[PDB]
Amino acid sequence: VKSCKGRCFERTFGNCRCDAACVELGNCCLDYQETCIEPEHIWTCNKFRCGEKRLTRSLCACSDDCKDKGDCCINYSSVCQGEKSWVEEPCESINEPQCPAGFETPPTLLFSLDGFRAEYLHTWGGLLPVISKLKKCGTYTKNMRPVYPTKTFPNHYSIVTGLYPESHGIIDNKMYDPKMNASFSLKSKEKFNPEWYKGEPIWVTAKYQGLKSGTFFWPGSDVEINGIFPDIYKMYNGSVPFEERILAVLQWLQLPKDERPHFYTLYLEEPDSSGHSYGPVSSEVIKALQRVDGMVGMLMDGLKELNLHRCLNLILISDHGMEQGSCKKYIYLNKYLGDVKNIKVIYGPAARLRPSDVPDKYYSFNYEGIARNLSCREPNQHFKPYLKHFLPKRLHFAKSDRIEPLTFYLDPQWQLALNPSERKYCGSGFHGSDNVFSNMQALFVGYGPGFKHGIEADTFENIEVYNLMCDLLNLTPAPNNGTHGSLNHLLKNPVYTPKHPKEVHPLVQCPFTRNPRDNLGCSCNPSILPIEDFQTQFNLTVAEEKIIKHETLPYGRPRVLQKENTICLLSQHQFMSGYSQDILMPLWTSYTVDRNDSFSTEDFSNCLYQDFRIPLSPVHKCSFYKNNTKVSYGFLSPPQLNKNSSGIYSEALLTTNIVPMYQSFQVIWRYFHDTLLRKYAEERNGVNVVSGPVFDFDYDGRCDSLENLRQKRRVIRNQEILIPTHFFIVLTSCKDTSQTPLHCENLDTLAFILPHRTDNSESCVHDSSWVEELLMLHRARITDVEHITGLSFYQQRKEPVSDILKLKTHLPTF
Ligand SMILES: *[C@@H]1O[C@H](CO)[C@@H](O[C@@H]2O[C@H](CO)[C@@H](O[C@@H]3O[C@H](CO)[C@@H](O)[C@H](O)[C@@H]3O)[C@H](O)[C@H]2NC(C)=O)[C@H](O)[C@H]1NC(C)=O
Ligand SMILES: *[C@@H]1O[C@H](CO)[C@@H](O[C@@H]2O[C@H](CO)[C@@H](O[C@H]3O[C@H](CO)[C@@H](O)[C@H](O)[C@@H]3O)[C@H](O)[C@H]2NC(C)=O)[C@H](O)[C@H]1NC(C)=O
Ligand SMILES: *[C@@H]1O[C@H](CO)[C@@H](O)[C@H](O)[C@H]1NC(C)=O
Ligand SMILES: *[C@@H]1O[C@H](CO)[C@@H](O)[C@H](O)[C@H]1NC(C)=O
Ligand SMILES: *[C@@H]1O[C@H](CO)[C@@H](O)[C@H](O)[C@H]1NC(C)=O
Repeated sequence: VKSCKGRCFERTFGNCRCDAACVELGNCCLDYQETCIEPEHIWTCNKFRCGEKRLTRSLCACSDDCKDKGDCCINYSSVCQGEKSWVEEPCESINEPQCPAGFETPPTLLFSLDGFRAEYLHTWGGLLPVISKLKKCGTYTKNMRPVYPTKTFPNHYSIVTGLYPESHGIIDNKMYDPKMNASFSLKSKEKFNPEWYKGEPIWVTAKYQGLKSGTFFWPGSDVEINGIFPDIYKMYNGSVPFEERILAVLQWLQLPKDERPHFYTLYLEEPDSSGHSYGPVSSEVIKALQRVDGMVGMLMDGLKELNLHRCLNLILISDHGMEQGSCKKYIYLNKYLGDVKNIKVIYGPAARLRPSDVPDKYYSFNYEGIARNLSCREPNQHFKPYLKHFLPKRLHFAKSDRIEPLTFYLDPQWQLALNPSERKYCGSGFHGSDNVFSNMQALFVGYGPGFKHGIEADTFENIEVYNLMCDLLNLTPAPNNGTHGSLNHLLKNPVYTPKHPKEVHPLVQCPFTRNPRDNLGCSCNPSILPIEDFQTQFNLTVAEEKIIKHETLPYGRPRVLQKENTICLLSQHQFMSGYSQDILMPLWTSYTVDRNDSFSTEDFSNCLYQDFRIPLSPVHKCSFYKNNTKVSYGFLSPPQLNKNSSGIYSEALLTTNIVPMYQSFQVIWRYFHDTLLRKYAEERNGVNVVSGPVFDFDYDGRCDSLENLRQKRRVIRNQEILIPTHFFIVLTSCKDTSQTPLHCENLDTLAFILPHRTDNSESCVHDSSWVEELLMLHRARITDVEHITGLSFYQQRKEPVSDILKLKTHLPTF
C-alpha cells in the first residue's frame, strides 16, 4: 500500500516509508506529513485523519474511539461523520433557552477581537462566513461607538464597567497620576496596583450577587478590584495560541454547576496586531480576519457539541477601529517650540502635554501659554490645542487628574509628537482618534436566547453594554454612564422597565406685580412697538394658553431634577420659559420655528422691556451692559423671529429672556439665529427649539449645585453675575418632513453644547462657515444636555420610556 494510515513510525517492507528518515531520502508515502506529523501541530480533523490509529503526541484525536475517550477535535463530527458545522446550519430562533441545571440564568460570554474596525465586516463580510452568520441570525449594529481615546485598555475597561475613562481611571496604557506621584505602564508592577482601576467591573458586580466568572484575558481581570479576582482568570501571555484559549473556555463550561462561571471573557490580539504592522487594507489583515472568523467558528462548533449553542449568550465585540498612518500626516511640535527639554508629549492622535518637572510644576505650569503659542499657526492646520475643559463634552475627557491639562484634537489620519525620535513608525496602522471617526467604529454582534434574531440596531455606545450584560445575567448594575433601558430593543424579554425621572419640587409661580415703569438705559430702535399695557398683554385666557402650550411645548415642558432650585413658568405668545430667581436667568426657553416664518434684519441692540412678573435688578438693565468690556447679553428666544408682523417680536425683548454673553460668542449666536435656524426650519418643515445656559465649572459633565454656583459668580460694575460655561440647543423635527414638529410619529433630534469663551481662537477666524463646523464638533446626545443642565425632555411623548431613552442617547452624524 502507498499510504501511512495505520503504520506511522513503523519500519516497512513495501517501498514507501513512514519514519522520520524517509524525508532526507525523499521516499516518504505521499500522505506521511498529513497522517503522522501535522497532528502534533493542528486542532482539526481532515480526510487523512478520519479513523486514524491514535498517535500519542497529537493535540486532539480523530480515531474511532475519540468520542468514547472524549478528546475528538471540535470539527470531528462535521468532517468525519458528515454532520453539519454550526455555520452550515440555517438560522433558527431561540425563543426558550435549552440549558443544563445551573443555567436557569444562561451564561454570557464577552468575546473581543482587538482592533476589529466595523468597516472590516462591511467590506470583507463575504470572506467571514461565521461572523456574517452571527450577524444574520443575531442582533447587529453597523457601528458601535468606542470611548475616547480610542485605545485598548480604556475601551476594554469601559465595556465591563459602563464608565467613561475619565471616571474609571484607565485613560491610556501609559499614565501619570500627580496625587499618587506614580506612573502606570503594562511592563511595570503598577499594572497590578488597584489604585488605578476605579468603578466596578461586571465580574465584581456578579460575585456580590452570587455568580462566578471565568476571564481568559481582559484588562483588570488580573487585578484585585474591591478585593476581588474573577473565580478563574489567566495571567496575560499573548503567545498562548487562540485555539487553547477557546478550548479552556469550553472546559470551564463543563465544570460541575457549583464551580462553573456564568460570566466569561475571551480576548484575541487580532486583527489589531496585523492592522498596526501591515495597515488596515493589507493581505495580512485579510488573513488575520479569516483566522479570527475561524476561531469564532471553533467556539460555536464547541458549544454545539456541548449542546450549549441554544443556551449561551455571545457578545462578539471590539475595543476600537484602525486607520492608515502616514509619515506625511505626522506633526512635530519642535517645529513651533524648538528642542525644549522641560515638557513630556504623549504622542499619537490623542496627544497630550505635561511638564517634565512633576508633581511640583503639574498645576503651576503655563498650559495656556503653549496653547496660545500653538493656535492658528498654519492655514488648514491638522491639529488643535485644547485645555481639557474646552474639549467637546461628547468626548467626556476632562474630570480625571490623570488627563494632562493640555490635550490635542487631531484631524482624521493625523498624529502628533514632540519630535521624530519620540514616536514609533509613522507609516504603521494606528487608532486613538475622535470616537465619531468612521474607521474608529467597533464590532458588535449579540447571539443567543437573550438577543433578538435578524435585527440591525442603530449605532449605540459601548458604555451601554455593561447594563445589557447585567440584564442578561439578572444583575442590578453598579452606577455607570449607560442609560439603563436604552438597549431594551436588542433583547427578546427586557428585565428592566425604565421610568421618566420625577420632578422633586413642584413649579413655583411668578405673578404680575404693579410697579413703576423704570428707565433701563435703552436707546430702542424706533421700529420696535413697545409693550404699553403689560397687564393687558399678559392676562391670557385658559383657551389662549392651551393654544400657546400646544405650539411651544408639544413634547411637554422640560422638568427640573435639581434638589434645592426654584423655577417658575413664564408665558409669551411665541415661546415659554423656566426662570431661575436664584441665578437671575432662564434655565430654558422653548419655541417652534414654522417653515414659512419671517426672520428680521432690523437691529434690536440696546433695547430691553421690563418684565413686571419678576423684580427689576441692575443686571436686567441695558445700562449694566452699555459699553461693558467684561460681559454683554443675548436672548434665548430670538427677537428676530416674528409670526404676526415682518418686524421684531417685542415680547422677546423682556428682561427675563436674556443671559450673560461674551461679545465673541455673540457672532456664533447671531449667525445661528439669523442664517442656520432659517435653513434648518425650511429643510425639516418646522423645528421645535429648546435653548439655555450651562454651568459646568467642575468640567465633570454635570450641572453644578446652587451652593457651588454662589461661589463662581463674577463681580462686574459692583454686581454679582453668573456667566455660563456653555449654551445648549436642542432642535426637534419629525423623521417624516411631510408632518410638522407638532404632529410627529417619530422625532428627529439634534443637540449642541457650545462652549462660552471670551475669544473665537478655537475656530481660527481669518464667510462664517466656521460656525457650522464648531456646531458639528460640539454636537451632543440629548442625554449629555440632560446630565449637564439637570433637565429632562420629552416626558409627555406617548412612546414607551425605553424608546425615548434610545432617542436621547443618540449622537447625530453628518
Ligand atoms: C458617570 O457615572 C459615574 C458613576 O455613576 C459618575 O461618577 C461619580 O460622580 C459622583 C459625582 O461627582 C461622585 O460622587 C461623589 O463622591 C465625592 C467624593 O467622596 C463626594 O464628595 C461627592 O459628594 C459625591 O458623593 C462619584 O465618586 C463618581 N464615581 C466614580 C466611579 O467616578 C459620573 O458623574 C458619571 N458621568 C457623567 C458624565 O454622567
Ligand atoms: C506563554 O505561552 C507560551 C505558548 O503557549 C508557552 O510556551 C511554551 O511552553 C511549552 C512548555 O510550557 C514549551 O514546550 C517545551 O517543554 C516541554 C515540557 O517538558 C518539553 O517536553 C519540550 O522541550 C518542549 O519544547 C513550548 O516550546 C513553548 N511554546 C512556544 C510556542 O513557545 C509559555 O510556557 C508561556 N509562558 C511564558 C510566560 O512565556
Ligand atoms: C515623586 O516621584 C519622584 C520620582 O518619580 C521622586 O524623585 C520624588 O521623591 C517623589 N515625591 C515627591 C512628592 O516629589
Ligand atoms: C513659543 O514658545 C517657544 C518656546 O517653547 C518659542 O520657541 C517660540 O518662539 C514661541 N512661539 C510663539 C511666540 O508663537
Ligand atoms: C466703548 O467705547 C469705546 C469708544 O468707541 C470703544 O473703543 C469700545 O470698544 C467700547 N466698548 C464696548 C465693548 O462697547
